[PDB]
Amino acid sequence: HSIRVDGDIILGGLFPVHAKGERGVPCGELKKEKGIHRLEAMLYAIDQINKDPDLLSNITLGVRILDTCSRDTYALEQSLTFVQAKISGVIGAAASSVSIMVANILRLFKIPQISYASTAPELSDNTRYDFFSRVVPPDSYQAQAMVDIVTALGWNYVSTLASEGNYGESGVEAFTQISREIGGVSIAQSQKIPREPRPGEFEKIIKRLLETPNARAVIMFANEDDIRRILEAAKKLQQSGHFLWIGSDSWGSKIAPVYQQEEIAEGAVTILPKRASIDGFDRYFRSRTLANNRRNVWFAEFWEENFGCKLKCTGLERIARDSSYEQEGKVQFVIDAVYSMAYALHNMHKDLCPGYIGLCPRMSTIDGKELLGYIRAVNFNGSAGTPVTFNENGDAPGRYDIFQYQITNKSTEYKVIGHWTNQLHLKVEDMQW
Amino acid sequence: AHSIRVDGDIILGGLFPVHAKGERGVPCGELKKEKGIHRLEAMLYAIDQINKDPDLLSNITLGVRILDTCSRDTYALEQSLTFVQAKISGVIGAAASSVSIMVANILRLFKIPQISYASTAPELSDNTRYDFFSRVVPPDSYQAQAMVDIVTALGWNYVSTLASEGNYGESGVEAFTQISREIGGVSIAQSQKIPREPRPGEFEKIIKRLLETPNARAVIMFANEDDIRRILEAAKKLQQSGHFLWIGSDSWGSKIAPVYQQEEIAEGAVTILPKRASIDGFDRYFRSRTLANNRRNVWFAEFWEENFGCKLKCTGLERIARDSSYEQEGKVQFVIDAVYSMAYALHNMHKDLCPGYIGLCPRMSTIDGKELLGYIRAVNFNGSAGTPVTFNENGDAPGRYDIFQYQITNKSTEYKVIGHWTNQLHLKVEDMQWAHREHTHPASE
Ligand SMILES: *[C@@H]1O[C@H](CO)[C@@H](O)[C@H](O)[C@H]1NC(C)=O
Ligand SMILES: *[C@@H]1O[C@H](CO)[C@@H](O)[C@H](O)[C@H]1NC(C)=O
Ligand SMILES: N[C@@H](CCC(=O)O)C(=O)O
Ligand SMILES: N[C@@H](CCC(=O)O)C(=O)O
Repeated sequence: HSIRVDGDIILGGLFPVHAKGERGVPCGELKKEKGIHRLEAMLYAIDQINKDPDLLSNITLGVRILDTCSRDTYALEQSLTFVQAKISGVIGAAASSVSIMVANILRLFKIPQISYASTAPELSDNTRYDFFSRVVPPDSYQAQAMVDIVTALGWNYVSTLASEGNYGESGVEAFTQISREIGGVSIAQSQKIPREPRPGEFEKIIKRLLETPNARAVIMFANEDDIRRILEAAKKLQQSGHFLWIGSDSWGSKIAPVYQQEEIAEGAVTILPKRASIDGFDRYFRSRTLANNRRNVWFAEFWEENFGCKLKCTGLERIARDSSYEQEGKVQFVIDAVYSMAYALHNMHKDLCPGYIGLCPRMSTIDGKELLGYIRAVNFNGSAGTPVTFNENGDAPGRYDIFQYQITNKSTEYKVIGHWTNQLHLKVEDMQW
Repeated sequence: AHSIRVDGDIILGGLFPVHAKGERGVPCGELKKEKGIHRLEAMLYAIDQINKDPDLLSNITLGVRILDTCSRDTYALEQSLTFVQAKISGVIGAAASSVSIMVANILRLFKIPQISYASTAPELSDNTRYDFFSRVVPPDSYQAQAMVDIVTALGWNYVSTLASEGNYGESGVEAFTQISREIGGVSIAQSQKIPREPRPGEFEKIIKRLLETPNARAVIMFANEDDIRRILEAAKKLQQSGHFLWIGSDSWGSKIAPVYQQEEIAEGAVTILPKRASIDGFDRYFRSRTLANNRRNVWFAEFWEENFGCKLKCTGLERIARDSSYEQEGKVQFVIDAVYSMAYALHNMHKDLCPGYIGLCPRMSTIDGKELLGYIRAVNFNGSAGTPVTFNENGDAPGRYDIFQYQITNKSTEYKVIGHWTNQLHLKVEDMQWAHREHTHPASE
């Protein structure tokens, strides 16, 4: 029920391999992009570190990767395997509410944590989450970027849509706070999507948004699956062209919310932290087969869901050839989160074991508080050549790329229309409606 | 010693806010005389009365492991680890909702039933997130509805909301906001939040933010003891007596802590509290407590110094209610009834598992958490005040409240019972008194 890899130093991992189940079910449908891609990015990163002769010489990094199932309660059970009083550090989680609950226990046993996706402003508080760090910026900057985008387009009358939980509510709250302080932004209504929605709830939300027909723009902090079902309801009610979607990093440039629903999502403006597609991971992931990828205990489930068969399956399918494949947006952030942990251990080794290849007797047990100090201090170029750094709160700088979902003929893409680095740089020329 | 250990056949865990949260990061601060000591000592009292009894849990002694939460959920999580390893069969507490929630997260994994005496957050009713949680106090769903009715009855259709950072404050105000949005003509001017770790001058800044809507004089308040005190302190400092019309939740209740030495600024404040009565039995027990006989309570020496204003200066011959002012804390009844609920459930479980034996039989050697929870939800007994104690499917008490108003006659201050809320409002407007306005705020909106 987990991925175990032996090594000198063991790194913990938390990934949403499955979505949350319906009503009273813990785990649901497997996430191909948000789950497998990101999980496999950690294993790839560790493979690359272990291969290297310069970084952590004569030292093998081990793995303990667990499934969160998108639930914070389920992830809490899993996180108990990291503690008993050996896990030196933990990578994850993805969802903020999941990362918050895990951070609560990890700080008691002094285990450093680096997230690749969690953006909730609460997590930057060192009094509550001292052992938490992240390679993504807090939602404070993303909310401000949204207010700037809304201002630039002249949409002074907007509506907010949020998933229940920390990420959704805190994202919208920050947007509401900043818009109240500035002039020309007014909110028509706030809609909240429940954790366990009753049948027909998403259709009611669209109907509620249609109570204010002049509020066409909808700023939304909703999770991957919630956006899809919102767009699904809007498609059924023929609301194509009416709404003007503003999506957060949970939307980003993902394929999951827009698959088979391209027309309804046309013109949607989305935000995602600065990232690039990693070529090395693409070469690795495309060459994965049922035979060579036995480490991944969830890879057989992925195979069935990815190629649309049952182990019907020939067994000799190819990931990029037999099915459409594009690297998940936050794959870079996963790899950089692993390298952040690795460089910190490397810098700790350089001080505890001077001129000693391998782990010296002094570095038999890695001190958590000391390791946290090294993580917050690292400064290196990541998997894309971009610098990776942490501030006093363990945050990355507020740097984003602004996309827009555009169709030319029958080809779909998230085209870069701007970037936000303290100030908005929106290219109005490149936008399409 | 950092905890209260009392040995027995069946050990019951306890979580109490003996100390308040320290300033800016500091885990523990000032000792709570009423919220901490009164309630903690109420559990020890209840257990003494159960152990003495020949009919309830015959030939069986209830043990104790009581811990301090320091009003912090992070601190309480560290303490709650002592309850688990791979024996504690029941937990009483906590007080704060956010504290109870964080403890309930770990307790359900090791299947330990939990009964709270104070925690009122609506989220705790969910048997998906917190199936092993129960409470002898009603959820804030009812209290917020009660507050709406009071506001409707008084004609205050333009209100502001004030909340402490955390589950109790935020979701208490949210419940009030959601009801106001769905039905009625009650409008909300602004929603303010009190920071968990406030900087110097924060409470004066909050009062000044509330003045940014001068028409909204009425303030719905879901804040803890310490926050209410400092809010009223800032209002006195900024000379705002008569202006604000406070609507306080059970965290305000009929408590002395926020109004002590600040009687004038709190005049006219309307407060809510679940139905309760003062128990004479506990008063007789708590008054006769000395430094010599109460060695069980490891925090009693600290309480002594704080209660009489001396240093262990102290004669040693001081007496509770005689040398210092004393009144039983409002939620003492709920602590005792929470302990008795755990006792009656174990009694009812004993009756099915050991139908003949008097005392722990071989089948009662290990207490199953899932089994005990079923008995806790099924108990039906009259409590320490004669009031019936029941639990619904979600493990909640019915929504039954009393409404108070803080009134000053001449040289006497009290919380006068001005009404009650039991599914519907019964408010006596004739018995209400108001403070004189010293400062007026003109509006231009
Ligand atoms: C790696 O470690 C092993 C065992 O400690 C040792 O025998 C070997 O010489 C080391 N390799 C290098 C290149 O130092
Ligand atoms: C109480 O328990 C003890 C020890 O098991 C036993 O000897 C005694 O008889 C019991 N008392 C009664 C009244 O049954
Ligand atoms: N930024 C989101 C995570 C969304 C994702 O996994 O892309 C959160 O903090 O919950
Ligand atoms: N009702 C408050 C507890 C206040 C008290 O202890 O009086 C809460 O749920 O946090």
